[PDB]
Amino acid sequence: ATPFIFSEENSALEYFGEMLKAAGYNFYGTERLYSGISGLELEADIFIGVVYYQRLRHMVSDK
Amino acid sequence: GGLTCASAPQGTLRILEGPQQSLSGSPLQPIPASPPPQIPPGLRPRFCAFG
Repeated sequence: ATPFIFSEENSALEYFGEMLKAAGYNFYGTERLYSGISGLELEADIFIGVVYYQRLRHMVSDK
Repeated sequence: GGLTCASAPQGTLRILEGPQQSLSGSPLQPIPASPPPQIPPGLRPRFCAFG
């Protein structure tokens, strides 16, 4: 994920899209989600993936 | 031992070391382009749908 290695003729979405097409999943990262408060299928497909979150020290005030 | 004066000098030759020839090559030598990323060989669906 180094900057400036993806051009405009070899994009960053025509690369990982083809990586996901090779892994069976959707080209655009959108997986079909059901619900849990109802039980049936959401009709607009939902973008899911793995994102490295962090955690700030700027905590809740406890005051 | 009188050391009399003389006339005005016409020109002043300046001796100096020559320019550094054959230091730079006639083609240029650039850092090669970092390659575009490849789709790796041997990619297959490892996830089967359950049931």
